[PDB]
Amino acid sequence: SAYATQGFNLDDRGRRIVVDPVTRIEGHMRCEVNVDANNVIRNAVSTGTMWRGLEVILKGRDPRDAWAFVERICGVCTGCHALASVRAVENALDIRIPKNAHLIREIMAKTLQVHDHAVHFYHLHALDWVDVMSALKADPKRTSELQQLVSPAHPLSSAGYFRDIQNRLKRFVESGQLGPFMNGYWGSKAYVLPPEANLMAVTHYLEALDLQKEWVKIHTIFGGKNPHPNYLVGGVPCAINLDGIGAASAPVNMERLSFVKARIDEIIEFNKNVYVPDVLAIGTLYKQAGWLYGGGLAATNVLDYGEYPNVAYNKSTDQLPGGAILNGNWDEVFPVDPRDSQQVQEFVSHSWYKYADESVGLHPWDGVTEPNYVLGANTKGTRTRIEQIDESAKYSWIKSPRWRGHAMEVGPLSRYILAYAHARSGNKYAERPKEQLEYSAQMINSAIPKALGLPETQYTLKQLLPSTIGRTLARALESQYCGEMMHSDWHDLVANIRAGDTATANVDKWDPATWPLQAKGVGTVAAPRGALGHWIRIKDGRIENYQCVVPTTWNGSPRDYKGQIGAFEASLMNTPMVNPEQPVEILRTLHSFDPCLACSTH
Amino acid sequence: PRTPVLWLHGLECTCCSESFIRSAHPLAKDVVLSMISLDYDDTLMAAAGHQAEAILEEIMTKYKGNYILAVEGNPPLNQDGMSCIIGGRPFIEQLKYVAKDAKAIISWGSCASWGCVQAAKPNPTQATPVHKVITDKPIIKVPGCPPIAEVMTGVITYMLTFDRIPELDRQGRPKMFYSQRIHDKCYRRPHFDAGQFVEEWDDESARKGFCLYKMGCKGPTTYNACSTTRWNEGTSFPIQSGHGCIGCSEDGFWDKGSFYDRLT
Ligand code: SF4
Ligand code: F3S
Ligand SMILES: [Cl-]
Ligand SMILES: [Mg+2]
Repeated sequence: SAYATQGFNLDDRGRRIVVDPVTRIEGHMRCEVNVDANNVIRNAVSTGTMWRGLEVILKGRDPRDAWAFVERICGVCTGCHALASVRAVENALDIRIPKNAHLIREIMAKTLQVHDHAVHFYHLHALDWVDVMSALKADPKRTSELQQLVSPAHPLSSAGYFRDIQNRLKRFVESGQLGPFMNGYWGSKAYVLPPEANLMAVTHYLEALDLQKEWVKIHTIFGGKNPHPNYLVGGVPCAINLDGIGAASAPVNMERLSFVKARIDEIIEFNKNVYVPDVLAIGTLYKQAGWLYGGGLAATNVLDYGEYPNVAYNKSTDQLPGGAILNGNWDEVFPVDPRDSQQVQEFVSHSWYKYADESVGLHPWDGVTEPNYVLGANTKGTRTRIEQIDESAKYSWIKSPRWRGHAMEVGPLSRYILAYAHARSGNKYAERPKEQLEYSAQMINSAIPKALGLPETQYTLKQLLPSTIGRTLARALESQYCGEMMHSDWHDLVANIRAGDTATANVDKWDPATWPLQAKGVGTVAAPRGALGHWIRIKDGRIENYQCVVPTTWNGSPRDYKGQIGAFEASLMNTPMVNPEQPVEILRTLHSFDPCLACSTH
Repeated sequence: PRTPVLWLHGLECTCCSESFIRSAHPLAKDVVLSMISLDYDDTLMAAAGHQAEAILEEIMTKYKGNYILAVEGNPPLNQDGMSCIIGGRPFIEQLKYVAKDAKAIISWGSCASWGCVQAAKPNPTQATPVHKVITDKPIIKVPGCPPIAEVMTGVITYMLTFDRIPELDRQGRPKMFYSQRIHDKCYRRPHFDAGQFVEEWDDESARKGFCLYKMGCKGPTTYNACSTTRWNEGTSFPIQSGHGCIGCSEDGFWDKGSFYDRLT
């Protein structure tokens, strides 16, 4: 029955709608909602529909091997788990890595951010905003004009170019084999873009598909392959020899570093000329249509661990500074400590796991992962044929992380809200995100409307950011910021090498005979989807416990012991649907979190 | 008319799908627009829920015995199969259903081929490779975690050009890509032959690109195209970038001891 939590009035008495599978995500998710008499969502249920049990598999294994196992939690956010793992082991064993290894890890991390973000937006998210059939109606000349207004610097802008793209799309559709566009929701009134905007976006979808494979060659240089580049406890395996004897056979030489810089420069151009401008334009047009739904928990509670210190090992210099905000008070950021047993905790009250006591949340050093697949008495269907899931009981493979018992949103949006709050409090390391946000607000409120002959609006960042539009915007801005940062990292790397420091690995504690017999460690990462942590316990040279709390675990979590809802469920609340059995709005908002379900469950 | 592909996903990390889109020759864009009809694929498809599931029925009916079933990931047998749920039912039920009328089945990656990470000890979900569940259909194994992009598109291209399955080895892998061990053509082979080895990370030997055998390289027992075709349009491969092969295309590579323990 109906209950109130976190200012949301949940009501499960309306029409039940099931979306299974949720597509254009990584992995497997089921979503159920109830809508009221006016087609407004009044209840939402997030069900992670996969589990593999990496935490169980890791037990007894060598901590030096762990990164490779947990890297395979996910091939989309590929490498971020490997980074968390090596950090966790290095923390447990007091291993200080060389400067070059730190910088190479940072470059790899920022490369993932850009690749993951841009591919998400174009290949997973765009079809929630862009009607590909409408693109067929566009005028090539007016599309060219729009392109020139949206991003003057982008060279692919001629009428003939758009006409050629449009013609290929026509032939494809006219074949009667629509492939990825088959059975789509085209023509729904939920789509608001003009044909020219649709054609411009579809064109960029194809452009991004061709370009994304170039960006990852940065991973390939430093880590051998993408997906799943190699990492190393104690540093990086990609030994440096710039031009010395054997340099041609070395993992990193000067020619290979120059190659990396070329890829970085291309990324800078793509973010500034294609990705950010498209999101600003699409965001402006949906703002103009009044589609500001999907704020959920972003309006109150956001969290990130903080990442990318200007000065290595000095957290006060984080360039994406973290912490926790509660109750929408952007004037106070609480510090977040992944070591504090009273802070990050996971409940399983509504998850398919068991604890000795499920009324409490476990900090991950004390985490437990024992499967318990069982359905509530109010389930419609059977154990192997679920028709309507019972959210009053256990309903997901995703655990329920909370911070000091609070339900939080994580991700690029959370990081951008935190960065804004820090910058306002006088944190200079967060100046770039603040600048990006204020520029974006001006573009969305004023500059783009004026350019398109639309009325100007006066949304504050406080009003604009906590929305599905805002969440999508933050991801694009973060991509741009990450490209800028690794551009700087590259210079720092080459400078350090040229100064005579070529070291890439600390091997002092490679041999297990040098380890403490018992140890615990934590590694955190600002992963593309938010706050990632790995918590390890080592005993007698083996993994005693290994617990992962992953960004989509936070966002996609089911209800906790107190019945509080997580970010996905909150974001869907109070959203009108044009047609309850076409999940356009559900997909648009869920996709704005960039759900990675393999990550969420591991 | 382009050959339909129904691309299912079981328990997986989605690395194979990501590798597929890295292909430069041919471009994944050209594969999708001009070579196959990718009619179902959770990663990219516009339709969700009932609309997505309806596609399966439609394509199976109209293209009976003419679509390719591609499988990424694998089915779990524990938890009543509900450690992987699609449309409220066990993934294994979807897999069996779509398999029945497939012209051919491609097992993408080590997950579908052998089990990969989720099947490593103690395999809490009883994740099981495709060929152990579907036993009456021709299956091509394309192992690796993930396989090389050009290997994936190379298999598709062969199948579409010739309307035949490529020549397979005894393990069901295409010989055109998996006939050689990494060690056969590895550019560090002259160092191996001269007993020139890395002994500790970032030692002088590592900076000279010496052989990684003593650091655990499993190249000598691993069949893949990594040394020759290499990765991401021939940019590098694990060994060139300084880490030994971990044996990721071989059955049960996770449980063959530490990646850093040398072959005996
Ligand atoms: S690095 Fe590995 S594959 Fe290459 S020669 Fe040495 S042992 Fe063989
Ligand atoms: S780890 Fe895998 S990617 Fe190739 S080099 Fe070895 S088979
Ligand atoms: Cl395997
Ligand atoms: Mg976990």
